[PDB]
Amino acid sequence: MQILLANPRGFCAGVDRAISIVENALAIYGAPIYVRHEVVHNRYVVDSLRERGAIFIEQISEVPDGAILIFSAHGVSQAVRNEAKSRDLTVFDATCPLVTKVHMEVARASRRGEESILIGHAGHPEVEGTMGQYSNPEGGMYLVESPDDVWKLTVKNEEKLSFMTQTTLSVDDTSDVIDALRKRFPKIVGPRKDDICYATTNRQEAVRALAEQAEVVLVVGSKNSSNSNRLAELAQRMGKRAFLIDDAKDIQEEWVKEVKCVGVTAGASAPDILVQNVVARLQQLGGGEAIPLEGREENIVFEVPKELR
Amino acid sequence: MQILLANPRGFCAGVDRAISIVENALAIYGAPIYVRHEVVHNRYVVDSLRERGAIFIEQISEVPDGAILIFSAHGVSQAVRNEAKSRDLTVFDATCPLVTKVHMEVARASRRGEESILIGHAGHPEVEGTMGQYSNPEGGMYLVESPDDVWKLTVKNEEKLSFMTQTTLSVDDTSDVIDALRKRFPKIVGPRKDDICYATTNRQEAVRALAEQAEVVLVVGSKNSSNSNRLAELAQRMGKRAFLIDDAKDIQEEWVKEVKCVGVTAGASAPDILVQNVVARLQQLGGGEAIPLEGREENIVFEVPKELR
Ligand code: F3S
Ligand code: F3S
Repeated sequence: MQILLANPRGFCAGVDRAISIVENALAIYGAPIYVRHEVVHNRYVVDSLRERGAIFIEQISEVPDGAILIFSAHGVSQAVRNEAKSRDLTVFDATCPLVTKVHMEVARASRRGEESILIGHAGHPEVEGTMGQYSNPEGGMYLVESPDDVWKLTVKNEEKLSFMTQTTLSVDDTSDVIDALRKRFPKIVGPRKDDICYATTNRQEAVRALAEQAEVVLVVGSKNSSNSNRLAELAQRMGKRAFLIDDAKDIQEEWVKEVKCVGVTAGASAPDILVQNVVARLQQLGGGEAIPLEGREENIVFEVPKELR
Repeated sequence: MQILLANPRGFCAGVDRAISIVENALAIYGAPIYVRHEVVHNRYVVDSLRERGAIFIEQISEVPDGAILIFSAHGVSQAVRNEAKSRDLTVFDATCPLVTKVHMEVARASRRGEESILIGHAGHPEVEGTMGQYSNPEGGMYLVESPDDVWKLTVKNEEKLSFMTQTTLSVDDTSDVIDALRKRFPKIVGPRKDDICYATTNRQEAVRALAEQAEVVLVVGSKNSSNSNRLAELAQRMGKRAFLIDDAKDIQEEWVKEVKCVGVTAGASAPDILVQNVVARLQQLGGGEAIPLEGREENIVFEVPKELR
């Protein structure tokens, strides 16, 4: 059984920075260090940080004065940001720069009183944070998830409208939504394409190439990871059997029994160590040496704040 | 006399990467190493590298077969790139990712036979490289440097038009040019704002703050450094005497004689040691301890290609 590895895969620049922010805060100031929401959507990472003394909370009000607080890589609303600022707390923002970029544009539109449309999935923390950047009553901030939502959307002034997107969406599906947006609102303004980050675009591209060769595709990632779900979804839609798994232990023998080529990849929040064990498990199940596919090189890095190096 | 230091200033991610690419190539392959155009626009860096075995050329026909060639941070045209590919040469690309991003958009428009307009300064290597990404006779690639250029430009089909910009332009002036573009071509499409990179935006914002306090501003950077010139220009427009200098030796006493507050900054391609020597000279001229102004903390880093680690 041939084992193929997608490339690129795993850690993106934002996740690497976010994790290091928590680790370094712990190393430099010791436990406890409070984090609002899972720093990244990966069970393994969250469990490890918790075992090292990190305390994940849901509301800032749960954090004691004088403590250290970290915002997750997914970003937060202005209300959350302002609340933390007024509190007697030391705050370290692990929001990925690529999300902050979108935030700024939403705040800009809110400032001008012009309506904005966000393409994203309801309930996701990034969507919560991004829409949480808009607060001008005269304008408006709407969420659409599909062409259907666009078809049924109504706004105040279609002449002054702009759109933004979540960073981890399906490249293919988002294209459909944007097409509907421009057909419905010809004067809508946005970026040259969308706000899907380089990591999401690259990983979907890599899984596309993987799926072309593999019968089965294993995606290392947690259930609450948007980008990870998109990778498994892409493989499945290409006609291959795909499984989202947190670790090698989730692998069932029947999944790969008699399979000649199995592909493995990882969402932006899954550590390489997890992939290594997946490979090891597949090997004790008949797999040979893992073969890395050729892929787009990524060279972006986001440094942790100077105070935490 | 008080000495203030702008923040941020100096090295950007693209310059640091480009220099490292040349240094690593020299270490790995030894001298000589050819580089198309000054790797970055800084005399100090270029002189040193040249002494280390790097040979800077403008045309590929200047490079011998079997040699190693590296494209500068500013980027190159598709014509130059293909001429390099056809020739017997080992090629490495130090083009800054933020320039490549613009290239890809120009290439897209070219393939579609749709016209594009570049906002930039004629003759600059980046402009030649970016415009050199367009090669479709049906469409068009036009360069505009000011609103006046816009007011006199005519295109084949303004219904299918887009724009791009040089990465090192004056933020203020570019705004004026874009305002003109949209007024003359209401259907023109572009990025949300422009293609001016984070480093240029940040250094201009930083010099703006510096100039509000300093009577005289010294900008460390070479004469051919586009972004460096923009920094001195901004200060001058604010009514402050500003000088673009390569090193401490260029400082004339009359410039700071009897001046109570002198500010110092540096273009994106100027090494920090140059700034340190400038401060040393100002202290000899009566200046006290250098005081860094508070500023936007930059965290972007671009890694060198794996083949040059
Ligand atoms: S927006 Fe940021 S943290 Fe990762 S998947 Fe994309 S880089
Ligand atoms: S485009 Fe690239 S090399 Fe420096 S000034 Fe801007 S980052």
